[PDB]
Amino acid sequence: VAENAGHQTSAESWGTGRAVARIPRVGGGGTHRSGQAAFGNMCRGGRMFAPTKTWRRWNVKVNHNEKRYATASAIAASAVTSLVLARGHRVEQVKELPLVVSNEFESVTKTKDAVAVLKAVGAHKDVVKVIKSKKLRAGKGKLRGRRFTQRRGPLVVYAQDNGIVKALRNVPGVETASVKHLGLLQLAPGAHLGRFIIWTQGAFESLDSVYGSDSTKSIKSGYTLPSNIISNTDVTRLINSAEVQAVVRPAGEKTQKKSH
Amino acid sequence: AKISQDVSSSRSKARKAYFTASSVERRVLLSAPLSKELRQQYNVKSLPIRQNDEVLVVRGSKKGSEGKVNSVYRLKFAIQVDKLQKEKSNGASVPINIHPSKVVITKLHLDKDRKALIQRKGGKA
Amino acid sequence: AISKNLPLLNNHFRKHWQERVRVHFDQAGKKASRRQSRLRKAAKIAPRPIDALRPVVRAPTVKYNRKVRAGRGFTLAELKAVGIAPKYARTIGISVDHRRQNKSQETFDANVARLQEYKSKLVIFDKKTKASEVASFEQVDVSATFPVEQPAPESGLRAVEVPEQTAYRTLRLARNEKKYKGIREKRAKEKAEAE
Amino acid sequence: PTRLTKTRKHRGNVSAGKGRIGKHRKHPGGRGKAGGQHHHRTNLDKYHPGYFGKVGMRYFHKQQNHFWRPEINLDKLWTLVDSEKKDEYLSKSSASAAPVIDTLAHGYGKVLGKGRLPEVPVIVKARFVSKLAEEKIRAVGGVVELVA
RNA sequence: AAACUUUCAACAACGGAUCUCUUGGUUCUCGCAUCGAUGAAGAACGCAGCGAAAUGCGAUACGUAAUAUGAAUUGCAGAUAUUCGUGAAUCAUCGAAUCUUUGAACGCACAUUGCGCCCUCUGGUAUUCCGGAGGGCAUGCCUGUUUGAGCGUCGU
RNA sequence: UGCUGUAAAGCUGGGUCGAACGGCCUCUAGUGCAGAUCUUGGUGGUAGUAGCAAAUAUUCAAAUGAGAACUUUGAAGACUGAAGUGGGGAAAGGUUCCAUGUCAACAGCAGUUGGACAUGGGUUAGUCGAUCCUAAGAGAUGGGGAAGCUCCGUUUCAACGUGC
RNA sequence: GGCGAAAGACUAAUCGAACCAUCUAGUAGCUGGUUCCUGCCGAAGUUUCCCUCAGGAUAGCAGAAGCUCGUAUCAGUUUUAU
RNA sequence: GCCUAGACCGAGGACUGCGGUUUUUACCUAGGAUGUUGGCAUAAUGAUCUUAAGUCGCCCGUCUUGAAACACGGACCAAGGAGUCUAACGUCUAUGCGAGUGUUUGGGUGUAAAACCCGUACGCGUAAUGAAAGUGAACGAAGGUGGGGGCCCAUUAGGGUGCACCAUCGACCGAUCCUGAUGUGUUCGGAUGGAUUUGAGUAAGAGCAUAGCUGUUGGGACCCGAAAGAUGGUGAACUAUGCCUG
RNA sequence: GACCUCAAAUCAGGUAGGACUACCCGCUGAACUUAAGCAUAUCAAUAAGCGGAGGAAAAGAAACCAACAGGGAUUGCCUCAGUAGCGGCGAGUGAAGCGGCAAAAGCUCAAAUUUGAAAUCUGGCGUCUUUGGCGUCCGAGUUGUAAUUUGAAGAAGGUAUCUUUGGGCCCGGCUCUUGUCUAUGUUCCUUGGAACAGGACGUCACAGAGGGUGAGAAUCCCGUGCGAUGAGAUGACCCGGGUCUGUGUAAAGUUCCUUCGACGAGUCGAGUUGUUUGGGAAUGCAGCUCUAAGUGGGUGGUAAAUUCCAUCUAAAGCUAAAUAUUGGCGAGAGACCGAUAGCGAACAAGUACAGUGAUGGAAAGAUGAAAAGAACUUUGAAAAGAGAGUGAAAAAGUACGUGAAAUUGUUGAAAGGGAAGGGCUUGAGAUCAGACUUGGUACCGGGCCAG
Ligand SMILES: CN[C@@H]1[C@@H](O)[C@@H](O[C@@H]2[C@@H](O)[C@H](O[C@H]3O[C@H]([C@@H](C)O)[C@@H](O)[C@H](O)[C@H]3N)[C@@H](N)C[C@H]2N)OC[C@]1(C)O
Ligand SMILES: CN[C@@H]1[C@@H](O)[C@@H](O[C@@H]2[C@@H](O)[C@H](O[C@H]3O[C@H]([C@@H](C)O)[C@@H](O)[C@H](O)[C@H]3N)[C@@H](N)C[C@H]2N)OC[C@]1(C)O
Ligand SMILES: CN[C@@H]1[C@@H](O)[C@@H](O[C@@H]2[C@@H](O)[C@H](O[C@H]3O[C@H]([C@@H](C)O)[C@@H](O)[C@H](O)[C@H]3N)[C@@H](N)C[C@H]2N)OC[C@]1(C)O
Ligand SMILES: CN[C@@H]1[C@@H](O)[C@@H](O[C@@H]2[C@@H](O)[C@H](O[C@H]3O[C@H]([C@@H](C)O)[C@@H](O)[C@H](O)[C@H]3N)[C@@H](N)C[C@H]2N)OC[C@]1(C)O
Ligand SMILES: CN[C@@H]1[C@@H](O)[C@@H](O[C@@H]2[C@@H](O)[C@H](O[C@H]3O[C@H]([C@@H](C)O)[C@@H](O)[C@H](O)[C@H]3N)[C@@H](N)C[C@H]2N)OC[C@]1(C)O
Ligand SMILES: CN[C@@H]1[C@@H](O)[C@@H](O[C@@H]2[C@@H](O)[C@H](O[C@H]3O[C@H]([C@@H](C)O)[C@@H](O)[C@H](O)[C@H]3N)[C@@H](N)C[C@H]2N)OC[C@]1(C)O
Ligand SMILES: [NH3+]CCC[NH2+]CCCC[NH2+]CCC[NH3+]
Repeated sequence: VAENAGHQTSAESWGTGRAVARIPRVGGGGTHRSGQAAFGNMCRGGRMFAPTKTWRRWNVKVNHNEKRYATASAIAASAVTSLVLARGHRVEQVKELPLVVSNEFESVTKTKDAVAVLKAVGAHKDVVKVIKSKKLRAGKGKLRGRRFTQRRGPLVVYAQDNGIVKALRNVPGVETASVKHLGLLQLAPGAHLGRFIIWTQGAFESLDSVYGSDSTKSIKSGYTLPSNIISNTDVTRLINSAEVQAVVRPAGEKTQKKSH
Repeated sequence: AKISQDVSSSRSKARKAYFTASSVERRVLLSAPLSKELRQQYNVKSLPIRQNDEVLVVRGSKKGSEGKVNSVYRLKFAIQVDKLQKEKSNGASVPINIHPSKVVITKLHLDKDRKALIQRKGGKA
Repeated sequence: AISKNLPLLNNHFRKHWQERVRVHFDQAGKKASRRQSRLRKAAKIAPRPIDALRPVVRAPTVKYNRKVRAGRGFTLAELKAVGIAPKYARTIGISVDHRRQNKSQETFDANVARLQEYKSKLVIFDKKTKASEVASFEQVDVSATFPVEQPAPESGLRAVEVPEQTAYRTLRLARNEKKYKGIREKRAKEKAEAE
Repeated sequence: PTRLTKTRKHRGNVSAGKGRIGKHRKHPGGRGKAGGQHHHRTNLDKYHPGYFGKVGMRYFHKQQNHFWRPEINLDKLWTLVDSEKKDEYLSKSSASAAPVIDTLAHGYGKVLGKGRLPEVPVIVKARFVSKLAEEKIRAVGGVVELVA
């Protein structure tokens, strides 16, 4: 708010003995404003309580290694069909994830051609989902340059941009990104894992150089992919395994019989 | 999506520029599409509406009415067609204001300036 | 106002500090604008480098002797060793410092070597030069092309030579000698002349 | 965020957690370190002994760079050897070819004597050394070389 | 029992909450350097076919010229105003002008529409008296010109 | 109109209405009112109540008008009683002046009347004033102070005529 | 500061020090208020110090988070002995 | 031991149990209610609203030992209305990396305040202690003793190994006191061995960074509230007093 | 008749003042407040007051920092560092050097005999190709105007003979302003007053930002995106080329040798007083007293004498950039506010109005797509009413979107002996609800209340 808002009066308290509250009041006469209360957060036309300041903290630091952890976790989630479906992407007609497309997609220049490629690779139903999702925003956000809302479409990741970026700008919901610069805001929108990702073959091949492997160092200086604290995540099979079942006791009833 | 930093997507700025537009700017703001016949004749898609043009109303309750423009009432952002009237209960009759984007031009009023404008736009006349 | 076990704080906010708050909301904007300024400045004078060649100097302060860094300009003696007049050196992208001196030999040799490398890579144009030759050169980044290099720490293998006196004792004796130097010479002076 | 604070939970309760009797007021007890010798002595003498008074001599225009002398112990000394050649140096060093460790070049001013060295000769270059540190280096057949 | 009072519902009031918007505000960023004696900022008073204000303008007064453009303006009226055109409307653009009485405000004065002086032209039988038109007369300081002052002082 | 929840609350039937809005996972805050002689706005009981009683005093008839205690005319009865309830001015106001029309608001009843409202009209100087003079006093100027805004000096330490 | 045949009178309904704006959201150990529900636990007005006595700090009493263990040795009680 | 009169309740939901009768892998009163009959479904049945009756029920909020108080605020209604943000911190928790850690001052790059990338320094940590000059952490499986979960050998009892943590006796580094060798710029040096002393130390590192609740200090600082104090201006149309002209 | 000093002129030509407020350079200068009192201290070298600028200002090429193996004009950021220090050593306060970065740029006088030539400059007049050139005459100026030099040097004499060359003009580029030009449905059905809604079939897309149009419009309009193509300015102080003069015994640059090498005074410095600073036997500033020197002078964070060492070179001057910016001008934005909010003001808002004055200072947004703003008849003095009419709607009538509550009228139901209201319980009156199931093929079977 303005630094002087609610403070552009010369009001003084009347004191006590005049049968009114001790809040400061506008002096003078001849106008309806005279004698009215001022300055107080409870007063009409006063200043608000604890006025908002610009030196509030707006940006937040995150450790760079932890941010990279999150990026890798988001990329790994994009290959799990259950997370991609629960994310809300219409990926039921794609045989396998990751969806990798030949590098000629990188050289597509016209929007019509790019949409044809999306239809051929079975990705256009998610685009149609974006088209039929457009709605006027609820509330006062529409007064502030945020008039419409729609779903997120697929993310298309390339290694060389020979016209693919411009061919795909106008398509509603579709986002493009270089494999060199992949970020969480595109990879897990709303903090929800499982973005529908279309890789060109070049980008899919560059992934191993970008993030490294057990036989390739990351181009990222001093960086290695994280390790899990568990190696076999299929706990039920570990429990129902010969090694474990050979030391346990017999199991009781699932529910105890009532005895009294 | 827009790219130029000289272009604003602000709603308030756009509305203020629209409602405070001068008469000269309102002339271009009040453009009407040509019919398919005149579009093939002149190779121009839209022109600013003019007084002695002839129009077909294609939207609203007066859709299908044809007439010659009597006045481009630029102050009211509307045109007035010759016999598209509304008769009051007292017998007097008033024109029906129609926005130019809701009609198609059927016949152009031509002079040197309209012809030069048509040639500028890549058209033929 | 003093209470439970807590560090005693020094928060200096008893003046009208809110009238003097600077929030760098323009950090990204100034980055982009400073970048555009560098771009235009380089395009104006291409293919001449933007940066003058700078010398290599030791850093002062026993905390920073081990380090070497870029200095302000080459000394008059260093340029004299290469045969370049001070007023001419400023027109061919070489920084000059009339204030720095050359007491030792090591830094002098390092900067003479830098000047010779730069002058060997230098190509001056004239009226006889055609635009085909000029267009054949790219705008070199002088700071990157002639970087400041730390002399390496001694590594590898070497024979072990053990003096009879320990290094600790050497340090102790040096300290003692310095500490009593003033009074031992005074005892000497007052004794030799009297005897 | 504000939705997690106890201010939200105190809504509807008269005193906002500040009590009816005590009645949270402006500055009961003073501001800052007020009364450290009078009514806050019972706090300062318990949790901050040594607070009041002067000890030692003044030093006008102290320059911290004069006293720069980071310490490295013997048990950490071999981290300064090139990691690619550490295993080779341990097996091959002798009185004729011993590794040289430039402690000053790595950012250290004095070598201290905590811990145990590998039984391998080493040439240690340092500005300063402790008495025990040099004895342990000389006991594994090495030497300390003073630099400046 | 009515009237009266009280409770509820329905409709009608009183009043302007709620909801929905918004040519406004607020904050951040980016770019730029341009007031005035060549009379500024500000003030007073006027100016339209029909206007009180706001907006604009200055007795050339909701404006003149120029350039661009190309058919309106509009609440009503209206041309000796216009349409294949030196041409409707246009603070669209703007480089030429006009710019009352003032204001740092400058002949003096100012709670006055008060009072001089100078030049050129002009009316009244006029170098003087009375009238009109146009053009001038502030202070501090600098450079220069001209006219001077002082036994301050040189020489003849 | 009902339903769910211990509850904060949530859902639904009917009526009104006219342009946006909600559930779920998260983020965020200028986030929940009965009180503060709280703030602003609105509205009651009191209550058709207190009251509309200083300055001697009004009446008959006619006209007008939809309408007359209150307007106009006539006839009376009165009063101010020249130290006026008469005739003018200074200060202050600023069109209140006059004619015509007009009654929503205002004239603490009324209103056909009005200093109200609307439309027009109206203020003529050689001789009456201002303008000029000086009064107590105010105040420029060579100047002397003061960091300076400015202060001081006017019989003013001055080569001071825009002379006759 | 004025002015006072003097009352602390008068200085624009303001006078034992005018009015106006700003410093200024001046400070208050003092008065008033302090906005949804349910669930569990649950006090103190006592010690020491303080220009301390309507206020603080300090200990006590209370909540929360737990952690190391799993019947070890504990008790606002008795008995025997002293 | 037996006979006999009433009331309230019916939780659970295949079997599994303990017993009993034994006539029998059957039956029971024995790990919680079933059988049968009538009426009704245009309805008795239940719930809410209004009202009558019976019984109980002082006005909320607040300060207080004590309020319905003859204590204070509150005529009524709507809308507004009070622990916030920031700098620097304590504890705890989550997360990343870990003897390190922190990209964001800056540079690179960009789909352009985003996202992505880069490194020198620096901060904090990795060493303490003393006013300071200065000195600076292994006798030993990083020690001995008593406990100690878990693990191991056994076989209940027993033996072994025992991290974290606890009690205790030592050892190492700095300060303090004493002793005082070989030697010397003969006044320095300080070997060595002692002392009911002392440190926010060592004795196989634990930290750095981001975020959250709570607590702390400075800020208008939960909201409203003085009597005052200061700086710069405006008034003698009222009134006080002098003067000038009526 | 000169000169010096001092005057005058409506003398020829100029210049200054005043405004604005965010940032900038100085002067002057509080108190509230904190210290739980209070006087030093703090607030604060802050507010208020005064003088002076610009697009930035200021600062700036060491009388510096240092004590190192040395750095090297100024400014800013990060760090140094809540540290050294200051402080009723209390409350509090508090820099600098180094290091990493942003930006980088360097220089000008005075002090010198041109002395074989005042070589310099304002003005008048004439003239031209006019931000000026040429000619000429006065004037200024020797009490010193040009060339030459600025300590990093440099000068005057020799040098190896080596290296370079100035300006006036024309077209370009770049830079700035500005004109013109641009894809694809308004196809069919349904709802509606209106299609911009839904459904069907499509199209463009380097354009699915935003706005308008009778409801949510990529495809109706303007735009958006992508480029294409003209015009006009401006730049000693940006460069790509031409061009005539190149008066090149002229200017300048380098190396070496010799002799030299001027370097700022009531200033430095000292004492004292006041103020200020982190600056502590005194950090800066200012007043007064004293008052220098020439390997001298300053500084080297504890006063003094003696001896060294280090490092600069004051008392004269100019200078872009990185830095600041609640003002001005032009733009783009937001997890901001949404008419008691947000600026005081979304409106004829610093308006109406108040005060002698300084000053103080509101309230107030929305009919409808379109006035289609209700012709006409009738009752009435009129305002109005009743019919009618317009409209999708008058449950939209310029008392106009929706239209809550307090409070009020009418209608209906009910209750009532000095308050009313509440809880519990049941009766009465009203309302609501359900199993004859989504029942099964006259029977089977089920729901509810009861014996
Ligand atoms: C930068 N703002 C501009 C705004 O000024 C305006 O620009 C007009 C532009 O629309 C006109 O151009 C328009 O009108 C012409 C013609 C009918 O005049 C048409 O031929 C043309 O297609 C159409 N774009 C152009 N002739 C002048 C600009 N100032 O229109 C909007 C805009 C393009 O954004
Ligand atoms: C020492 N210098 C003095 C200088 O001070 C001055 O003297 C004045 C003198 O002129 C004044 O006197 C002057 O000024 C006064 C005026 C002030 O009223 C006049 O009345 C008087 O006539 C006149 N002579 C005298 N009153 C004071 C001296 N210091 O003039 C004379 C002088 C010799 O030059
Ligand atoms: C084992 N007992 C020792 C006890 O003997 C003593 O040791 C001293 C030690 O203090 C002396 O050492 C002392 O003096 C020397 C200086 C002289 O060089 C200093 O360097 C050192 O810092 C200082 N502590 C040492 N020189 C002799 C030992 N016996 O130190 C304390 C102790 C640990 O208790
Ligand atoms: C010189 N005499 C010593 C005597 O002083 C003592 O030595 C102490 C020792 O006990 C202290 O040690 C004590 O305190 C340290 C703590 C401070 O870190 C603990 O770690 C340690 O367990 C504890 N015993 C040690 N800090 C200093 C020695 N002089 O030990 C006994 C003795 C040998 O007689
Ligand atoms: C396994 N070896 C251990 C070694 O690790 C170390 O152990 C310490 C132990 O001594 C410390 O304990 C020590 O210091 C603490 C302290 C609080 O003062 C005291 O209890 C006491 O002085 C002393 N026991 C303990 N706090 C941590 C262990 N790691 O101490 C030596 C040792 C006991 O030999
Ligand atoms: C006819 N009287 C005029 C009139 O212009 C009046 O307008 C109000 C108008 O503001 C109201 O309309 C209102 O609409 C919303 C909502 C609360 O209704 C308000 O928030 C908004 O302020 C206002 N525009 C409208 N409902 C009634 C008219 N008399 O406002 C001023 C006035 C003098 O009273
Ligand atoms: N801003 C405060 C202005 C007044 N100055 C007071 C502080 C001066 C410091 N004095 C400290 C003692 C002297 N060394």
